[PDB]
Amino acid sequence: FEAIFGTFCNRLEWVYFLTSGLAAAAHAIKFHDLNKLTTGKMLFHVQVP
Amino acid sequence: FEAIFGTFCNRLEWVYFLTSGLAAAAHAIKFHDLNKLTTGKMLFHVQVP
Repeated sequence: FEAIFGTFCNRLEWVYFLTSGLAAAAHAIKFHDLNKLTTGKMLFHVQVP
Repeated sequence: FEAIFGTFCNRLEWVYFLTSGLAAAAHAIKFHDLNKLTTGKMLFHVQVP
């Protein structure tokens, strides 16, 4: 037998979130149990000057 | 390689002029070149019982 060859291509432009400057806007947090949560909240207390 | 396929090409079957059973009728004589043998005649000596 004799094969009919093709050709793979593999190189890609790898990109990372922390390497990007878009991460400067974000405060990344890896919370493994995230699917369990429904809705977070953050109360803010402010007396008037 | 997407696929494979076979190929083949046989050698021709051997035959020899002497191996043949027709060669028993023959009395072949190897010779360098039919050049000096100009005469077409050939003598023979027949004994008689």
